[PDB]
Amino acid sequence: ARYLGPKLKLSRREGTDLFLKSGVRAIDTKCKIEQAPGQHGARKPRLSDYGVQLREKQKVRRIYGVLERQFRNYYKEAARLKGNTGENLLALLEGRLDNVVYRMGFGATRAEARQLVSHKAIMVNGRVVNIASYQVSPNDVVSIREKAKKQSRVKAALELAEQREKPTWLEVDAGKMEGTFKRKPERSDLSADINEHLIVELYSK
Amino acid sequence: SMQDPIADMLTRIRNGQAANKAAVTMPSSKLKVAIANVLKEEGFIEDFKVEGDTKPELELTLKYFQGKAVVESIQRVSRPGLRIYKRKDELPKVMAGLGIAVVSTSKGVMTDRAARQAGLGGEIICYVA
Amino acid sequence: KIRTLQGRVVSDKMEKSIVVAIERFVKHPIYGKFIKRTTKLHVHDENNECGIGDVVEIRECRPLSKTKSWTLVRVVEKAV
Amino acid sequence: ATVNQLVRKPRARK
Amino acid sequence: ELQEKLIAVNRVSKTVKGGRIFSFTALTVVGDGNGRVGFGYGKAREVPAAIQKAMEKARRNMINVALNNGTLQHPVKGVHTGSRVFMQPASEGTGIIAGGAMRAVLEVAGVHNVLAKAYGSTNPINVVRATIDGLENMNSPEMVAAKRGKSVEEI
Amino acid sequence: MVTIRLARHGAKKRPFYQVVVADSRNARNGRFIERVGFFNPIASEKEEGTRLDLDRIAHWVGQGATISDRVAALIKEVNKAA
RNA sequence: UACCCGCAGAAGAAGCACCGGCUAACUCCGUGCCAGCAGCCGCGGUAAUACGGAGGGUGCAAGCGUUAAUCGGAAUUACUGGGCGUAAAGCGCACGCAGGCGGUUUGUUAAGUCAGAUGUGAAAUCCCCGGGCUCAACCUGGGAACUGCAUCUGAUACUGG
RNA sequence: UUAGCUAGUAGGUGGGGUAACGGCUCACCUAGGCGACGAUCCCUAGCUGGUCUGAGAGGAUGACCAGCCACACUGGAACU
Ligand SMILES: [Mg+2]
Ligand SMILES: [Mg+2]
Ligand SMILES: [Mg+2]
Ligand SMILES: [Mg+2]
Ligand SMILES: [Mg+2]
Ligand SMILES: [Mg+2]
Ligand SMILES: [Mg+2]
Ligand SMILES: [Mg+2]
Ligand SMILES: [Mg+2]
Ligand SMILES: [Mg+2]
Ligand SMILES: [Mg+2]
Ligand SMILES: [Mg+2]
Ligand SMILES: [Mg+2]
Ligand SMILES: [Mg+2]
Ligand SMILES: [Mg+2]
Ligand SMILES: [Mg+2]
Ligand SMILES: [Mg+2]
Ligand SMILES: [Mg+2]
Ligand SMILES: [Mg+2]
Ligand SMILES: [Mg+2]
Repeated sequence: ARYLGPKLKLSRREGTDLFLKSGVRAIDTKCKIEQAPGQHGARKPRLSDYGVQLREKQKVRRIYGVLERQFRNYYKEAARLKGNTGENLLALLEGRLDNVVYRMGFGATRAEARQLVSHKAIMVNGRVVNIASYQVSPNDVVSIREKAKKQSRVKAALELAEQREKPTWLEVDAGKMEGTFKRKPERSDLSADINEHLIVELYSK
Repeated sequence: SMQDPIADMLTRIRNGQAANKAAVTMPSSKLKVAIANVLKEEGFIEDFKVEGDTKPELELTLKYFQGKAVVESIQRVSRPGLRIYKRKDELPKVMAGLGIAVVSTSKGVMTDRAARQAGLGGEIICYVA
Repeated sequence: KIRTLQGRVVSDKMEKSIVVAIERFVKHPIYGKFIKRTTKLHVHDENNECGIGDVVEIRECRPLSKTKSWTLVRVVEKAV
Repeated sequence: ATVNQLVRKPRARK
Repeated sequence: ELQEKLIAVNRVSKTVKGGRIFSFTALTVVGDGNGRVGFGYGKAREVPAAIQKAMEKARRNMINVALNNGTLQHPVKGVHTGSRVFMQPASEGTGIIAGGAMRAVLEVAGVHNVLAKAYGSTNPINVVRATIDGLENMNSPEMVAAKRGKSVEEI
Repeated sequence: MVTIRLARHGAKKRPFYQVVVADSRNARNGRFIERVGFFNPIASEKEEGTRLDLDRIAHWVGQGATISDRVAALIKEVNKAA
């Protein structure tokens, strides 16, 4: 229920940084970032009105690794919840358990942060949840269990995300190897260039 | 024939408003006074006068903006062929609350905005759009 | 106080019994037009005082026969 | 078009 | 500053003594995203010459309309040859839902939250004519208060 | 006859019981009369999961409703805990 | 039994469909209106991204395609919300019962309608806020809803008597 | 492209009958009864809470859950 293809090949198809690696090596020093994968990658393709709903959907789904059967269920919950659909869409995307581990910096990549959730390392309020798709409630505290503190995947990841900026609503503690999910984020707190209305209109037909 | 004189009343208003007529006359009745007096109190028309007792003749003064139709369109809703009735919470709005809906209840003829404080329902007469 | 219907008599040939028709206004479930619906009941007429076309008042009783379930109260207007 | 016409016979669904 | 978008290109022809001579018809709209839409139309031999002539007429024939924070004041009917247009403003955050013809008109005005549905003919050149004419007869709560004459809650 | 019994609802391997009043001729999930309460046997027993109402119980016991032995265990402990 | 401890090593665990337009994705070769393809449009007799194959890609996922069925799209039986001069459609015309409808003023009735209240509309399902099974599906607490029907008390502008 | 249907049929009296009212049954008396607001005839079908579809109004349907009715090789009958 995952994607086992090449990581940056998806960014060669899209042309947007998706935080698929750590950040030590530059994005342009591994591949031509504005070349599509294949025979006619340097040729400019035409983009119809059906594309901008589809290419925006593929950009977001490859970040979180959410398949079509589960992302449609996310649209079923965002429609049922009150308020903005796109703001309720971001609450389900950011409230994923594998995203909370990634934005604190316990994992270097989103694929590594999913394995730390899966292979019995994350405590949620003292309880271990081994699935990456848990909706994280506010005012909870997450931590690393006592057996997983000595692993080198935690030691190498607490310095790379320290170089990058941190989210506002999270409280990262590296000495105790724990974290806190305080509140729900907003639209302006996340990535402004992502247009959530392009994805809703595709599921609106 | 003249079986719906309110529809005949709305016919004479919509014609003279569009054809730049200054004032119109029509045969009066008790129900036509109780509708035109509301439209005078809602800024759609200017004045109404009665003439004659053996032949009651109602008069209406038209209203313009710079020579433009104030009453752009009006729609007869209920009719003798099909009666329309609503409750105190099923009263429809015209242009999402911009236009008014003339509803006659037991407390006289009023609008849907005036029926909220009255809390009644009844017969929809016309959509004053 | 008790359940009470009113209507008119359309048939009075049989003894100790009359046929009273009941009309009612029904909003149509699809179109909404108020339509007269005829309900034909069989009413016990004691002493056979009801004629044709009489506006009459009836009430509910036990079944006295195969078809009768209604009885007489009083005549509102007779032989106009 | 008339509502009173559809009282006698409704719209015939094919 | 202006936001432009091509709608459709349809190759038409003209019959002569020597045979058939083709040409191109293109429908474009422009806008500022703040309630001003100007639509154009062009007729030329070549496709980039065809869309340019539609853009040259698009600077003029540009109208004004009263927006209410990026959506319509009230639902208003649109009528044309065969394009029954029925629009309706929606709540905050619904997004633009419409056909491909109406989406070019609604995006260049800055309109976000509207219901939209077209009945009858599906010709894209006839849908947009009722759409532009459906906005200019759509009126504002301020201008009907200039008719009615009261500074009360209806404003 | 008029009796007080349980009705097993819930998914497989998750027992749960509805406290209703029904007739002996009906099934376990059959035609009841009224709902009285509920019972959770897989409850954590630190929170909600058992709540009845003695007012509706005493209305039917005085009329002659029989009580099953499993239902009467809740009656014998609703006075011990409250 | 769920669950939990401990062990070994990425070792035991990804495919199918599509790629002219609709509709996401392009080249090459073979074939020669033949073979085939195809839901629609229609592709192929010497340059076929449409046939067959290869390279490459796309959409999905322990599922993937196809067929059949129902509604939606279809305002294409149009109450909401369609037409009838010439696109399908105004009987060749007239009289007229039943049915539908009805000027204007006042009084009465309160039938229709409207207001309020009571009883009822089994539970489950759906919706709202929760809780719980590590999560989700699922289960479940209360509320809402079930626009219904019956009766009583009111108001009388409109409709009916 | 089903317009007339119906003699225990419609009503009354009395007797009989069932746990209960009743042409439920019998003798007699009356000639009514039903019906263009679809009687009657033919064909199809368990129904409903609901489910699915749809912005809604509507549309299709009644598997699993629940309520009721009917049936237990075919037909008929009564006992307990
Ligand atoms: Mg022009
Ligand atoms: Mg058409
Ligand atoms: Mg099983
Ligand atoms: Mg394409
Ligand atoms: Mg093939
Ligand atoms: Mg060739
Ligand atoms: Mg799966
Ligand atoms: Mg089929
Ligand atoms: Mg339809
Ligand atoms: Mg048509
Ligand atoms: Mg013709
Ligand atoms: Mg003629
Ligand atoms: Mg229920
Ligand atoms: Mg309940
Ligand atoms: Mg429930
Ligand atoms: Mg949870
Ligand atoms: Mg009157
Ligand atoms: Mg007898
Ligand atoms: Mg059968
Ligand atoms: Mg059953």
